[PDB]
Amino acid sequence: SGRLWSKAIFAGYKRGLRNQREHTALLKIEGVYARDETEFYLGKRCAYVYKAKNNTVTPGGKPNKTRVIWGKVTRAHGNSGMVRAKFRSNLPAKAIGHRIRVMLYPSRI
Amino acid sequence: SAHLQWMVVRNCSSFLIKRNKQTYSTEPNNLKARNSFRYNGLIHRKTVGVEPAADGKGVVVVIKRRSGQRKPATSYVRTTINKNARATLSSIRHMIRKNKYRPDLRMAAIRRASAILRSQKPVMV
Amino acid sequence: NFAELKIKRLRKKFAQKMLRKARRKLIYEKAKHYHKEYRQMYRTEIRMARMARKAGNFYVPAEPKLAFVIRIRGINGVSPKVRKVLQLLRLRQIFNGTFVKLNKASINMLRIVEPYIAWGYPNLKSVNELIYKRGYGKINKKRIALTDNALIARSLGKYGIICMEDLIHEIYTVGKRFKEANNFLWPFKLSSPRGGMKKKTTHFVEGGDAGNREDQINRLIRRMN
Amino acid sequence: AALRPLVKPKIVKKRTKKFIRHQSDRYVKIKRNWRKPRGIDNRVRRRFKGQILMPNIGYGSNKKTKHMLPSGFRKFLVHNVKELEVLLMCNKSYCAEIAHNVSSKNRKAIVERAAQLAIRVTNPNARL
Amino acid sequence: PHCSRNPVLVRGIGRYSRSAMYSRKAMYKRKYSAAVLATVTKPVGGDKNGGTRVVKLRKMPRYYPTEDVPRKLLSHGKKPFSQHVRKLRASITPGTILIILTGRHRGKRVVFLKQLASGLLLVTGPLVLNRVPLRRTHQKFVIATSTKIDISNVKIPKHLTDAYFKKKKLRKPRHQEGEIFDTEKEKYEITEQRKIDQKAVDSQILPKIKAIPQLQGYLRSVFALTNGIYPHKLVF
RNA sequence: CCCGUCGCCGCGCUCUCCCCCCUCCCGGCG
RNA sequence: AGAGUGGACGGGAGCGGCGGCCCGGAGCCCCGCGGACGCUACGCCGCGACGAGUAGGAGGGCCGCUGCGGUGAGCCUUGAAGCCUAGGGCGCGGGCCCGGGUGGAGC
Ligand SMILES: [Mg+2]
Ligand SMILES: [Mg+2]
Ligand SMILES: [Mg+2]
Ligand SMILES: [Mg+2]
Ligand SMILES: [Mg+2]
Ligand SMILES: [Mg+2]
Ligand SMILES: [Mg+2]
Ligand SMILES: [Mg+2]
Repeated sequence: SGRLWSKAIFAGYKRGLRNQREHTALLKIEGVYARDETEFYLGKRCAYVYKAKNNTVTPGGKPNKTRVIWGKVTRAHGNSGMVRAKFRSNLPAKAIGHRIRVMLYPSRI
Repeated sequence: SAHLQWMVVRNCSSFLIKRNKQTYSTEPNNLKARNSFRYNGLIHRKTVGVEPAADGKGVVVVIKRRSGQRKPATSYVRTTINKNARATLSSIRHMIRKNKYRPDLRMAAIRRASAILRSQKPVMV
Repeated sequence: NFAELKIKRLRKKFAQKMLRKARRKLIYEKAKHYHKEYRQMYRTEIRMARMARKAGNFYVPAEPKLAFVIRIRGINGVSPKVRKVLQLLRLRQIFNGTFVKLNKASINMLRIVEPYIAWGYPNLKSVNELIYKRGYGKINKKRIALTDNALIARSLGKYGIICMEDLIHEIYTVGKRFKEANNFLWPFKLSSPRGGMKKKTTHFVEGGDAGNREDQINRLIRRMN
Repeated sequence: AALRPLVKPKIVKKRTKKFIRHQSDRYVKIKRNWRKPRGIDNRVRRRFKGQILMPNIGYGSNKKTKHMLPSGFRKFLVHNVKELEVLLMCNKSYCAEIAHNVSSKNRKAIVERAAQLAIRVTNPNARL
Repeated sequence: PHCSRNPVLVRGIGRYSRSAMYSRKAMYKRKYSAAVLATVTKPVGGDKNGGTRVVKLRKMPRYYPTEDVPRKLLSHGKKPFSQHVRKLRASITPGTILIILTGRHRGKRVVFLKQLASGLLLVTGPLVLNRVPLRRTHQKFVIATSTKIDISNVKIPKHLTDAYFKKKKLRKPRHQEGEIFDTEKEKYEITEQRKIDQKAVDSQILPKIKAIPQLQGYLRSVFALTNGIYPHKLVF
């Protein structure tokens, strides 16, 4: 019943032109295209959810094929939406262009 | 002399074991079994060591006599103690502290006696 | 012996506690005096200029005796004379400011190392922020954080400088022991300028940073410490 | 169930990969273990971007956790029962490891003596 | 045992100075110049065994570990969690409607009762509306809306604490090996005191909910995001 | 002596006596 | 119990504080018998600053190879050397240790 997370897109890693830093991720959240709108999402949890072959244990449920890399939004990256986030493990490069959930967790509203 | 004999056997001794980043000693009166000036069982005027007993019950405490310092046959007096644990720790503590016989190896002898006792007591399944 | 000995050491501990209380009261009053002196100086300058305007004349204030200098260029490709002057100024790293006392000799060696430093005249707030946040002293060739008036007094008490307020007073009102106080102070290692610089390699009056910005050094110090 | 160490800090390694030798992937005659590349044009010696890294002392590990096994212990190589008796004090900080040359009956004796002496043994099942 | 006599204005700084506090405490007149057991004795139990036995308490350890750990340093902050200051966000006042975000009751709309003594919020859905009992919920994991129910003069039983809400354990009595299984106690029983507390608090909350219009349908519904609305633009 | 809640720095109360305001096992309760 | 940012006594001659019918003048620890770790001084610990590098120099190497004097009441046909290893590890590294297989006499 109902979505309860905002949809973002893994846009790429933090980088200059010829050096990329894979510990920080760049996220484009749908609907926000300025810094003073990115202010709401500034400490929210975020998740890269994906499927694989083997079964993993699910908290409060039965084992299935879904896996999650957890992270959180850390700050804004440049004048038009585009936050930068920090995950527990660095995100795989096959996730670029794909969906990342922003979870409305720890709440300040 | 203790300092001269230590400067001799400090790096060349048949009791020295240098293996991977650690150093040990195996002389028979060495609490903590380490290559140190404090815990050396041969170079001091006064030494205390503890071992398991001949039968598998009790702890033998061997202290070095004062007089016969060049006669190694009579130079050690050893006593076996086959009491319970608290009394054997209290007795060796009383021995060291009340005799004032080198009272810096007291706690090391205490740890060694408790380890020997715990190893002597029967194993549970 | 175990009663006269214990009452003797108790008396000694009491006397040391009373000496501590005396020195605390002294440094409190000294700081109050300096607050009076600073506000008196500020109102005095304003009154002088205001009196000259009322009379119809001009009041030329005293050209300042204290400057804050910051090395703002790196260490690659530096002239030997510029190198020697910068290390006589104790600017051996980039963003590496210090206090200088302004006279003809010091002004001419700043003019020598003009395109490498940004310098200006600090105000009392800038001297407060600099000594409190980034205050390190040189105590037998080591760089020690100024956390203790005992540390300051054990190095500089022979000049009457026994607290951080005494240090700030000497540096701001350049006293007779300014050389000793400024040499006690380790050169300040500032951060990068938050917000940027708009051009590093040209003079401030033509749109850059180098040279003598007069009191815009305080803006730079706020952004940089 | 097992014998715990005294303390168990989190071991932090600055690098888990090995330092392989330049062009050891390109040849069989070049072994994997490290040689420092001396050579006037050599780009890993010159430290160009994206190349093989060279070992240096800044990779050195914290001396509180140096030589520490992944379970809080430091290893000591043992050949017989007397060498186990020398490890009685360490206990919570040093574990034993029977050497590869020790035969079946003697390592049976060693594992029995270490069991009754509460010393940790890294390879307790080696001929059974 | 007097009160503080020096009201604070900013923490760490009292309002009245040192001499003013000297005068207010009146230290000009009240200056003051100057001014187990470890062992017991149990009886004899004779005869020919004479002399009462002097027996000490807390005897010496019969074992010392072969290496010990050195003690810590002193840190001066760092109070335990029971003594921490519990803070609450200003938008959550008693009667506010919150949205549970994370539990089994994800996206649900409840009302806010008292905040408990461990920082956790005590909420209830009116269980006949959205199947949410009296529960605790975290302030960081609720969203606070702007709709109110004035819950003054609602009797809260005093036996409604964190000990009342703390989970219960039964495994495992006296058994060390497990091959047989304990097929009971997985059914968490709703106790009769919990049911009657629920009945009482719902009987005194629900007529106030039926008062304002459409609120019971609003509390029956759940919260969700669709193809339009973005949470940074939503007013709650 | 079961186990250094300690130094410096900033404070609060008591070893003086009066008040007054909400309270309270309240004791009987209107 | 080691205690000294001055300690000595000892007549000398007076106080403050405890013992009154105004006269004063030692407690040598203990109901307990006890009190973590350390200091291979070639060791251990603290603080501050610093770290590019060819040719070249120097230091350390519990890096490695072969043999000799000693030492390990060392190891080994209940399996040595050597070799193989999608096994477990250590070390910045040189390298090393352990598990499994193969092998068959020394290390
Ligand atoms: Mg240049
Ligand atoms: Mg910025
Ligand atoms: Mg140029
Ligand atoms: Mg490695
Ligand atoms: Mg190769
Ligand atoms: Mg070249
Ligand atoms: Mg170098
Ligand atoms: Mg083999």
